[PDB]
This record gives sequence, structure tokens and C-alpha cells, in this order.
Amino acid sequence: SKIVLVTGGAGYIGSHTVVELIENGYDCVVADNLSNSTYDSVARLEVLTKHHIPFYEVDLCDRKGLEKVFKEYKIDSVIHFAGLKAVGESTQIPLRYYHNNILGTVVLLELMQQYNVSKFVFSSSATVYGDATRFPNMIPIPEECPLGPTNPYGHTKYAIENILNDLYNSDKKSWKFAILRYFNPIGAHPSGLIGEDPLGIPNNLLPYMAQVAVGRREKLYIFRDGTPIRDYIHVVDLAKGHIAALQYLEAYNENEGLCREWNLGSGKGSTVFEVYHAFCKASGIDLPYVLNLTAKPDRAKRELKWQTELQVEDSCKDLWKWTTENPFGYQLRGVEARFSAEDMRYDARFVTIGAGTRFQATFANLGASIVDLKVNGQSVVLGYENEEGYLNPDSAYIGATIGRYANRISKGKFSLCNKDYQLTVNNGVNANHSSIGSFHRKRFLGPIIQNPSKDVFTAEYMLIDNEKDTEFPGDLLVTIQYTVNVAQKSLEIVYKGKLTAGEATPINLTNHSYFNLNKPYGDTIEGTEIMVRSKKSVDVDKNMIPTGNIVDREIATFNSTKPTVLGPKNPQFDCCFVVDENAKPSQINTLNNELTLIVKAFHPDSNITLEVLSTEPTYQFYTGDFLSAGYEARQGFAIEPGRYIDAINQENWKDCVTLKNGETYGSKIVYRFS
Amino acid sequence: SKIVLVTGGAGYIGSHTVVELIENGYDCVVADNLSNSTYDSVARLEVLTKHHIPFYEVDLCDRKGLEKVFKEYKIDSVIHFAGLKAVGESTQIPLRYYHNNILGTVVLLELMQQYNVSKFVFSSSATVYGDATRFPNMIPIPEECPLGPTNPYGHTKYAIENILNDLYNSDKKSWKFAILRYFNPIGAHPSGLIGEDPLGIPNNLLPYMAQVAVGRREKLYIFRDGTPIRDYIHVVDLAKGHIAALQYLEAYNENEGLCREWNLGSGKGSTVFEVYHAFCKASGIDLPYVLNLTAKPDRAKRELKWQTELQVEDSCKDLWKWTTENPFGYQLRGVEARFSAEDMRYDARFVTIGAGTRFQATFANLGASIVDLKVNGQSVVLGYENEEGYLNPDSAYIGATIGRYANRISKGKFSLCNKDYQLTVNNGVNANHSSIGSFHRKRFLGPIIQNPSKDVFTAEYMLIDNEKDTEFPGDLLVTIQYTVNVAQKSLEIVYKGKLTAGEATPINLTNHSYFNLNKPYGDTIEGTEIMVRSKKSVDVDKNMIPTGNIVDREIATFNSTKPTVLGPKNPQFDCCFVVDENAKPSQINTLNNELTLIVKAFHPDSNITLEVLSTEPTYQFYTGDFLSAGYEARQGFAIEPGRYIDAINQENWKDCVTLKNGETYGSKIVYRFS
Ligand SMILES: NC(=O)c1ccc[n+]([C@@H]2O[C@H](COP(=O)([O-])OP(=O)(O)OC[C@H]3O[C@@H](n4cnc5c(N)ncnc54)[C@H](O)[C@@H]3O)[C@@H](O)[C@H]2O)c1
Ligand SMILES: NC(=O)c1ccc[n+]([C@@H]2O[C@H](COP(=O)([O-])OP(=O)(O)OC[C@H]3O[C@@H](n4cnc5c(N)ncnc54)[C@H](O)[C@@H]3O)[C@@H](O)[C@H]2O)c1
Ligand SMILES: O=c1ccn([C@@H]2O[C@H](COP(=O)(O)OP(=O)(O)O[C@H]3O[C@H](CO)[C@@H](O)[C@H](O)[C@H]3O)[C@@H](O)[C@H]2O)c(=O)[nH]1
Ligand SMILES: O=c1ccn([C@@H]2O[C@H](COP(=O)(O)OP(=O)(O)O[C@H]3O[C@H](CO)[C@@H](O)[C@H](O)[C@H]3O)[C@@H](O)[C@H]2O)c(=O)[nH]1
Ligand SMILES: OC[C@H]1O[C@@H](O)[C@H](O)[C@@H](O)[C@H]1O
Ligand SMILES: OC[C@H]1O[C@@H](O)[C@H](O)[C@@H](O)[C@H]1O
Ligand code: NA
Ligand code: NA
Ligand code: NA
Ligand code: NA
Repeated sequence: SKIVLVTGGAGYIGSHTVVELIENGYDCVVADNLSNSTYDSVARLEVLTKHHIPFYEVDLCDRKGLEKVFKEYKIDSVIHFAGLKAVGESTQIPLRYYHNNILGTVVLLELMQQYNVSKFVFSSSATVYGDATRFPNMIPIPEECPLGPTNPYGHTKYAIENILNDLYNSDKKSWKFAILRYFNPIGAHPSGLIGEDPLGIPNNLLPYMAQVAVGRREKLYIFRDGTPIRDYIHVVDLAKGHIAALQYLEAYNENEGLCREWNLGSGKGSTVFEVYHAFCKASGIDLPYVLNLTAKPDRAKRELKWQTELQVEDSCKDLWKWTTENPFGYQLRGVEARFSAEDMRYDARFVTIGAGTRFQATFANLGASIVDLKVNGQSVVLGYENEEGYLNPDSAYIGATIGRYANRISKGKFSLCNKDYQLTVNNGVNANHSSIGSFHRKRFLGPIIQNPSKDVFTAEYMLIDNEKDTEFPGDLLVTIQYTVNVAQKSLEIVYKGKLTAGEATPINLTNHSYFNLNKPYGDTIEGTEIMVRSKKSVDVDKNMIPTGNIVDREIATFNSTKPTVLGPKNPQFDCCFVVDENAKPSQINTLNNELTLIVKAFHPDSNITLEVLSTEPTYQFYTGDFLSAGYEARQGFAIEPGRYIDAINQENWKDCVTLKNGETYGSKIVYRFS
Repeated sequence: SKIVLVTGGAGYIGSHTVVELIENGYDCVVADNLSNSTYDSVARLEVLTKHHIPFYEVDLCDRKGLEKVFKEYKIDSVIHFAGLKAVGESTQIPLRYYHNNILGTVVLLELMQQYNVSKFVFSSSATVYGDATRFPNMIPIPEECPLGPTNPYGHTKYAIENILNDLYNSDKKSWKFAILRYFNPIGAHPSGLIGEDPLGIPNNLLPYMAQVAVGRREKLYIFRDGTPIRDYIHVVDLAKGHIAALQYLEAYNENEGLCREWNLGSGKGSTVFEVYHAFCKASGIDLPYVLNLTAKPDRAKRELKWQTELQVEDSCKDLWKWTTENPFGYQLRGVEARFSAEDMRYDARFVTIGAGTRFQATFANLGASIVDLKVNGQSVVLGYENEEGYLNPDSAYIGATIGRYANRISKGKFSLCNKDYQLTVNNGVNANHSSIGSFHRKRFLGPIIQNPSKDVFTAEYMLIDNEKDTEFPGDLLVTIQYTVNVAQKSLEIVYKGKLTAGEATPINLTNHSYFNLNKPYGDTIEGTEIMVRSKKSVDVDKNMIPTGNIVDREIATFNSTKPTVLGPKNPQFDCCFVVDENAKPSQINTLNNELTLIVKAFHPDSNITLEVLSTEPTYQFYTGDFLSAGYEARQGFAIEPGRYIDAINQENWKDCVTLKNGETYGSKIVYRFS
């Protein structure tokens, strides 16, 4: 797979282009100093594209810092979007524009020269042309229109275009450069997941209109009909233009080079008002309220074989979707993040949703772990300050997503599709919690964080688990959607899994949170009152494997007069409770099943109540008697809804843990506090 | 005095401009990374302009390094010559051109912004115009000709011009910029002391021709008549154009700003051949052997009130002088230098002439000191490894220039011009060696180093000693010319002094070298054989002051059968020998007097002979019995030709040590080894 270095990749256009790149088979690495963006776009892209996107928070002007990228990955090509681009502001702080824009480019190019990277796609701008009307018949603007920027920003782009040409000319066989003159990019990815998030005050017609329609701006000011003209290009069409440029460079010989420029525009001139109207039409709202700059797009069409395919209307609808779904952009009140590994390692973060409220949930990319749950300011689960603790080799699987298969598998073996598999044995004579392939140590993509409604926050993570990398068969795609309802103090966990390749895989995920409802006071779970839905449980042998029988455990149920009180030492549980002793488990996806209340836990000293519910057939209950790795025995209790023990080897339970090609595994767990 | 920061000031044009600046009353500080020059030009400028020129070896791209300048001096204006300028090479290493040229400028400008320095004069180039013939009637080229450089170098100048304009436009009241488009500068300062020293291979018509006429190049290649056209401007006229630009900026209000450009050219187009011929004519030799680029000079003439005043012929003669006087430029075989204080402190160096030969002389700016003398590889004088040793407060004045008045002055007082002076007493009840104003601790200008002929090397230092800074009356200018003849193994020292203000000053300089002719073997001067011209000596009292009488000392003369042998302890001398006991000392300048042999010293174990000669009337002989500061007693012997003891207070000797306004003090000393 070709690796493309995308500078300024967390920004607007760059982010959209990453989508196209990944979709076209390229792998991307993003380098961005976040001067006009946040990492959130990148995190969202991971999920949207179903690919990890290595990210470097770096200023291109920092040679040492940028060199690491070239040392860490074999870069095949670079698309350079990084830069300052506010024309207005450029007139005011020209030195910063030139320093940032020119120096960043030169450093990047010097490293490429050094690392022998020859392919470069540059974000130029129609601003290089200046006022084309200074010439006759220059509208629409051809690539050949003489350059003459009229603002510092344009000046910087013009300088960069010359550096490129000069550089190619200096070693014609070692450089393949595509200079792309963008016109006015507008719009958002149709999914509504990413868009332009102007960190400050929209300088642009569009983002500014949008901020108005959403009350972020009181009113918008309109600055042939009366209105200055532009060529509004859908950011998706623009992004695709980059893929066309890359292929063009790719057509050239290893031994050959080139330097050429292309306008990337629709060729359609738009009347500000015309836009307004398109927008108002799109948003269903009435906002308040150089001559021309239209591209001649013939060269790109003929040479790059590219042309816009979307309309201003599409740009408007798409922008409107992104806007309505994210009125305030990526940054959200009630959402906070911190590093959980090395400074600046963005894919190693602890993100808290419901931050500053009576119900705060922290999740980690690592194991899509539930790092903490705070109810009324009090933490109710066990966890570690950083990834280091989670990564202990003597794991108790605290707060983790367990996958692909929770609990025990007899002797680590199973057969499927008439093929016999052997998993690494790690617990007694069996493989527990999928041993070496445990999700608890795997790093998930994302997250995508939303605040869809008052008091509601969501976090979605994804995991790509390829056959080639595990003892299990098949390429599995997993998604985890966490929904935090602050008003109800509830956490909903929805698992989905699907094979992208392979005939089938055993699957049985869960969350291994360990609760402790009395942290402020108290060295153990002692004092906790427990009641479960029913005593019916999976009978097991000396090796924790099912005997085939179903027996009662001695524990309180919801109808008992008194609850089971957990003492400092006893009672001790480590068993699988059955929801319906009758049930003939047939479903790979329980998402539409009833959300059954399975466990009630209460601590009289903190007065907190926890209820766990699940659409799953069984639930493991464990008193943390064997708690290690930083904790001691009985410091927390686990409740893991799922599918029996060794189901894969059990005649009557195997189908419900067998994910076949074409189907979707689904499971839901809910924790509610009161 | 206004302080001008001259970037690239050790280079060609910059150096010439410094001359003009200092001559026009400005003080200069030079910042240069020496990428295409050596410090030697600066050292020469100090002497030529009679002013110290603080120098910083720094890359303009190094903010921290460059900031020191702004912190160290109050900069009033900046003339920025620093940059890479080889068009040819620019096409080959474009990235370096842009990085160096643009980044250097931006950093400098950002510091100026920060330090509130608003006046800037920029070295632009006619290269910004590109081919003017692309337009009709554009020759001679007006400032208004549209810019369109055709090489990377031009591109960098063009970028810089825009940064400037953009910057001024961004804060119109805080910047005063003069953009100067030079045409083809040629020539050298008429003194022949400074010129262009192309570190590598002349890219230029001129310097290349010169290297040919001097055999540095085998032949030169000629690349309306046939020949490409240019406007060859005398580097001196160019330099003066900068003073005109500065005054123009200076005419503007503190509260006002501006940005404007001027071509600096003669307006005369020159036919390559035409040049050749001018050159051949000038050099009296036959060398082997864009269309147009002539400036329209009207704007500068009208606005800056400046125009060229020299001819191509003058440029040619002047270049020819610099060439003949310095065929190899500033760098010379047999000349070496090292730092004698902090790294990179250029005015604190130890320069060796006659390096690698049988007669090597090292001098320091500090005290214009004779650091070392090596005869046949053996050091024959005492000295220190660095300035630290010379700077010891318990000085023995080792190797120093003594000034303004050597030896003792009764009670430190004297009168002159019917005015009574009091000098700080430092030796017994008298002032010895001018006490606090001693030249031994003063830092001299230069040096100017030449290798005028085979085996001959010269070093010239200068000292500006203002009344305001000393107990003596008057502003004295002193020059020291050292001449090292390797063939003869001789060192000639010529002192000259002149009052630049004031009616008169007492003056009596000398060199306080301490010899030791047997360093390889031997802890003292023991074994040295001495004979002096005559035993006649200045009789002195208990305070080392003359009694008025002349007595014989017990010491061998040249006609004695045996020499005086200096033992480990005795004999001990500390007296003033008289050359001619008869003489009525009347001369302030003895340079034309006979060079009298006064002392013969010989060491049988090293077989070295030293002869000291002088045009001076007397000579102090001292056996270093009171040697301190790192040395012990009798570790070296001094011979200091000069003018009696307390002459200034002695009726019969006072006139010869009284420098009056309008006259020139002169004294010569020679050391010859065999
Ligand atoms: N949006 C437009 O209308 C427009 C028009 C044409 C050309 N362009 C150019 O396209 C590119 C992308 O524009 P955009 O709209 O996505 O802007 P953007 O601000 O969203 O993206 C640019 C990104 O570069 C990053 N960045 C800035 N300086 C950097 C540095 N020194 N090192 C690393 N990262 C740095 C910023 O943080 C930002 O994420 C820019 O070069 C811009 O000039 C944009
Ligand atoms: N000589 C010409 O024909 C010509 C024509 C017009 C314009 N110019 C310009 O005039 C200026 C002076 O030219 P010149 O002939 O004296 O050249 P020069 O090489 O003699 O002088 C330039 C000086 O800048 C110094 N320098 C280079 N980069 C530096 C950096 N980053 N930091 C500090 N010092 C640095 C060099 O060491 C050198 O001493 C340059 O800007 C040149 O482009 C020269
Ligand atoms: O707040 C605003 C801003 C703009 N407009 C008008 O609506 C149009 C949109 O202007 P804007 O969105 O900022 O576009 P441009 O000023 O044309 O500049 C963009 O288009 C350039 C090429 O045209 C790109 O290359 C630049 O990076 C980018 O700033 C113009 O007619 C404006 O006069 C308003 O009415 N209100
Ligand atoms: O080795 C050489 C070099 C040049 N020439 C010719 O003689 C003239 C002199 O050329 P050169 O001295 O290098 O001058 P230019 O090429 O004209 O360039 C200078 O003049 C520019 C403006 O004209 C300045 O601004 C630049 O910094 C500087 O390189 C031209 O006709 C050349 O064709 C030769 O015959 N032999
Ligand atoms: O520490 C992890 C624990 O997880 C439970 O699911 C399991 O039943 C226990 O036996 C122990 O493995
Ligand atoms: O150490 C310096 C010496 O210099 C001599 O000129 C002087 O006569 C000595 O008395 C002593 O001062
Ligand atoms: Na949202
Ligand atoms: Na937030
Ligand atoms: Na010389
Ligand atoms: Na040398």
C-alpha cells in the first residue's frame, strides 16, 4: 500500500481528501500543528474510513519534528495542504504568513529531497491570478492567465509555486509536482461527519452563513447583480481532484519528472446572492443580509480526466447536514480529552463525555476501555491513571472490551466450518478471554464523539481485526457505540461485528468493568447488596467448563426478602447466570431482544444503586477474588453479559456465538445508576 | 551617533557601504555568517575608517543569535545586503537560495518589528525585471517595468520586495523602506584596500577578468555587436546611493512611513567587449577571450538626489589597484589567525604572519601586542596563550605597546600648554607606563595584513585614544605598522601618532617585549651575552627619576673584549641608556634618523643572536628581576627604545616628547635575529 503524507490533514480540505485517499487504496499519515483544527477530525476519519491514520502534531517549520515522519514511514507521495489562508488577516500579519507558509514548504521539500520522495501535490489558490479582468477575455480564468496576487496570502502561494517550478527545473528527473489552484471550496462530506470547523469567525461566505443559521452569528453581511463572483466547488469534488492529480503523477516514469498546474473549479460563476438563496433553500431558513473569479476547467478535464460532478445545491445540502449534526463543530461542552500514553500520542487518549456533570464517562482507545464512571462526582469503577496500568501483563482485564471471545473455550480448541482451531491456552488448560488476541490490548479507531441532544453524549469506536493477525479465522470489523445519558445517569454499550472476509468466526464480546460503589470509604466491595434475576446458572467442572447442566447458585434474586451481602471475603462468585433457563439460544444479534434487568447492586454507605441490563442470554458474575495487577482481592465486582461458557463447543449453544459471513453480531449492555 | 546594522557587511558591496556610512557620521555594526567572505574585510575597514566596527558572525536565519545584536545595540536602521546571489548556482540549488534569502530576511524583519526598528534599506536587483524586451520601450528599465524574474535568485529578491511592501502596507506608520535595485556593481575602493574577493570562481565578468590578469585563471571566456548588455556601476557610487537612501528615509516623520523602490545604475549600457577593452586598457594587459539590462536612473536622481559620478574606466582602474595590491584577495599563505578571547570574538584575535616559516610573528589586537616571535621554530619572547594572561592586573606589560607615555613621569604630574596635569600614580610615587591609560590594555583597530613581496608580511594596527577617556590632554590617533621579513628574520615596528583635537600631548611609545633566547633549555636568561652601544646612561634618584646627570653603567659595549654575561641572579639592570651623550633631543619624529644598532644579545646554547636597532635617542634595558604575573624573576629581558625618563618634566628633554597639533610623532624599532 502507498503511503501518502498529508500535511494540514486535520483541516478542512485535507480531511476530505484523506477520505478519498483511503477509499482509493492509499494509506495516509497526517502532519498538522493544529493551528486551525483539532485532532477530532482525524479521529472521526479513522472510523469513517475504517483505517488507522497515524498523526503527528508538528509544525512543518520544525525540521527535527517533521523528519520523524520520514524516518517512521516510507512516504510515497505528499499532499501539502498545510498553511495559513485568511486573506484578510494576511494583510495584517504578513510576516507570519510568509514565515509559516514559505518556511513550512521549504523544510518539507528539503526533507523530501533528502528522503528521495519525489511526488508532491500542492494546495495552490486562484488568488495567484489577482484580478484577471486586468486582461481582456480572461474570464473564465485559464492556467495561463498571468499571475499577480494582490494580498500577502496570494503572494505566499505564488512564491511557493515558483519554488516548485524552480526545484523541478533544477533536477527535472527527481520531482513530480502537481500544482492545484483551488477556487472556492464549499460543502461537506455527505455523511455529515466531517466538515469545515472555522476555529474563530468565518471569513468565508459559507461557514459564516451556517454559523448564522445556527445562531452562532447574529446576522450575516452581504459585502452583474451587485455581488462579487466566485466558482464554488464541492469539497468532495475537490478531494477527488487530488486523487486524479496523484494518478497523473503516478503515470510518469520513475526516471521521469514534471511540474504542472491545474485549476480545480466547476467553471460555474456564483452570484453571492445566488448562493445565499441556495443556502436558504438548503437550510430552509432566511438568513439576514476582485470582481470575478471563475475557473476555466478545461485543462484538468482533459489531462487529469477530472471535472466537478456536484452542484452548489449539493454543496449547500451537505454543508447543512454537517451543520445540523454539528452546530458547534467538533468541540463540545461536556467533552474533554487527555493523553494516556506519550505526550502528543493522539490515538492514545482518555476521552471523557458528560464531563463536569453528575454522570461522567471516560473511555480509552486502548481496549475501547471504560476508564472511569463518575456518578455525582464519585468514581464507581476500577481503573488506571494511564495506559501503562492497562497494559500490565498480569491483567485482570479491568474495564476492557473483551473480544473476540469472552470467557472460556475448552482447551482452547474449537472447530468451525469443519476446520479445527487451536487458541493459545492461558488460563488453566483453557483459553480464557481469547488469550493472545484479547481486545483489551488492542487499539481501537476513533472515537467519533457527539452530543446529539441535551444531556446525551455518544462515543463510537471501531476495531479492524484481521485474520492474518490472530488465531481466529476471518477478518472481523467491530464497532462499539457508547451512549451516555446524563439525565438518567446511564451508559449504554452496543456491540456490532461483521466479517469482511472469511466464512465464519466465533464471537462473543463483553465489557469487563469492575465496580466498586463505595470508593470514598472502603478498601473492598464489602457491604454491597446484590440481587440477580435468577439463581439459574451454567454448571461447570473443575476446569470451569460447562458440564451441560444448569444449577442454582446461592444468591438473592429480585424477589428475595433480603439481598446477598458481599463480605470482605465471602461469598465468592465466578459463574455464568442464565437469563431464561428454557431458552434455546439461536441469535447472533440480540439487539432487538428485550433489555432485561439482570443485576441490582446497592451500597448503603454511598447510597448508590447500580442496575445492569442486557439483551444477552447470560451474564458472568465475578467477585474479584483473584484481583491482581495493582488491585487486591474483592476490590471490585464484574458483571459480564454474554453467551454462556464454551458455547462454541456446546452443541446447544454454538450457533449463537457463530458469526457467519453476511450476518451481523449484535449485543447490548446497559448500566444505570440511581 | 546613529547605529546602522549592516547585514552581509563583510561582503563586497556591504563593505564599501560601511566606508560611506562611517564617513557620513554613522556608527556601524556588521552581522555576517561569512558564507561568502572573511572577517579580514571588516578588520581592514576599521583602519580605513578609523572606527571600531562591532562584528557578529551570525546567520540571519538564527533568531537567537541575531537577537543579541538588537539587545546589544540600539539599532537605528538596517541595510540588508546579506544573501546568496549566484544566479547560476541558484538554478541548481534553489532550495538553499529561498531558504537562506527569504528566511534570513523574515527573521531580521521580525526582530526589527519586535525591537521597533523601522528603517530598512534592501539590496534588490535588476534581476527582478526579467527580460524587459518582452515589453516595448522598456529599455532603459524604469522602476515601473513589470517584474518577472527568470531564475531562482531573482525569485527570491522579488519575494522579498513583496514581503516589504506587504509589511509596510500592514502598518504604514511603522516602516520606512528603501528598496534598491542594483544593476552590475564593479570596481573597488580607490585606496585598493578593499574590493571583491570571490571565494571560489568568479561568476562575474569583472572579478573573473581580474583573476585572469593575475594568472588565477587561465583564460576568460566571452559568452548590438554580439555581446549581452549591462549597466556597470562603480561600487563606490553604489555605496553612496545607500547614504542617499538612508537620508531620504530620515527626511520622513517618526510618525510617518513609506515603501519605495529605486534603480541604482549609471544609465549607461556596456558592451561586454567594451568592458574587456576598458579592463585591458586599465590593467595594461590582453586577456584571452537577457539581452539588455540598463537602468533608467531618473527616479533616483530626482528623488534621492543621487546619480553615478564614476566611469567604467574608474571602475576598471580601481579594480585593478585592488587586484595588483591583493592578487589573491584577503587570504594569504603564511598568515593565520585564532581567537584570543571568546569564540567568535573577531576583534580579539592573535594573527600570525610569516606563519610556517623560519620567522613567525604573532600579534594581538589587545595592546597591539607582540604575542610571539619564533626564529627557526623556536619562540624567543615571553607571552601568554590568550588575552586572559595579558589582562592580569599584576601586569609586567609583556609584549605590549606602551603608551601614551613609556616609563616614569615624576609624581605623575606634568604641565603642558601652561596647564597642569595629574596622572594616576601606580609605581612608587610616580606614574609609570601611563598607568591607567596604558595601551597594553587597550584594544586596537585592524589589523590590515599584507604580503607585499616575497618573504615580506605587514600588519598594521590603529588606536583611537580620546581625551575624554584618558587623563592626558587631546584626541590622539596612533598607528602601528609591523613589518616581518622572513628572509632577514627581522621585525620592524613603526609608530606614528597625531592629535586630531587638542593643542598638545606628551607622547613616548615603545614595545615591551621580553626576550628569552634559550626557551627550549632553561628556566632563566642566565647565559645570555649582552653588549650595548655605550655605557652612558640616565642617572636616576631613589625614585627612578633623573638627577639631571649622565653616568656610565657597568656593562659591555660593542668594543669590549668580553660581553656582559647575565647570570641567574646578577647583574641586574633597569636603566635608560643614551645613544649619543651629546645630543640635544629635539625631534618628535625620528623616522628619518639613522637606524642605530643599540643592543646585541646572544645565547651560546641556542646559538641565537638578537640585535635591536632604533631611530630613538635612548633605550631602557631591564633584566626582568621584578617579573610577575605568571613569570618569575629574570625569565626574560626587555629593551625599550624611546625618550629618556620623565622627559616631559625635563627642561632639556621635554620638547622631544611633546606632540603638538599639526605634527606627527614617529618612532622606529627593529629586532633582527641571526
Ligand atoms: N478553503 C479555501 O477556500 C482555500 C482556497 C484555495 C487554496 N486553499 C488552501 O488549501 C489548503 C487547505 O485549506 P483549508 O481550507 O483546508 O484550511 P485549513 O485551515 O482547514 O487547513 C490547513 C491546515 O494546516 C495546518 N497548518 C497550518 N500551518 C501549519 C504548519 N506550519 N505545520 C503544520 N500544519 C499546519 C492547520 O492547522 C490546518 O489544519 C491551504 O494551503 C489553503 O491555503 C484553501
Ligand atoms: N554583486 C552584484 O552584482 C549584485 C547585484 C545586485 C544585487 N546584489 C545583492 O547585493 C547584496 C550584496 O551582494 P554582494 O556582491 O556584496 O555579495 P557578497 O557575497 O559579497 O555579500 C553578501 C554577504 O552576505 C553574507 N551572508 C549570506 N547569507 C547570510 C546569512 N544567512 N546571514 C548572514 N550573512 C549572510 C555573505 O557571507 C556575504 O558576506 C546581496 O543581497 C546581493 O544579492 C548584488
Ligand atoms: O462574510 C462574508 C464573506 C464573503 N461574502 C461575499 O460572498 C463571496 C464569498 O467570499 P469568500 O467566501 O470569502 O470567497 P473569496 O473571497 O472569493 O476567497 C476564497 O477563494 C479564493 C479563490 O477565489 C481561495 O483561493 C481563497 O483561499 C478563499 O479565501 C464574495 O462575493 C464575498 O464578497 C459575504 O457576503 N460575506
Ligand atoms: O564569465 C563570464 C561572465 C559574464 N560574461 C559576460 O559579460 C557580461 C557580464 O555578466 P555578469 O558579470 O555575470 O553580469 P550579469 O549576468 O548581467 O548579472 C549581474 O547583474 C544583475 C543585474 O543585471 C545583478 O542584479 C546580479 O546580482 C548579477 O549577477 C554579460 O554580457 C556576460 O554575458 C562573460 O563574458 N564571462
Ligand atoms: O480476571 C478475569 C476474570 O474474568 C471472569 O470473566 C472469569 O470468569 C474469571 O474466572 C476471571 O478470568
Ligand atoms: O615591568 C615593567 C618594567 O618596565 C621597565 O620599563 C621599567 O623601567 C621597570 O622599572 C619596570 O616598570
Ligand atoms: Na454532532
Ligand atoms: Na470540550
Ligand atoms: Na596586499
Ligand atoms: Na592564510
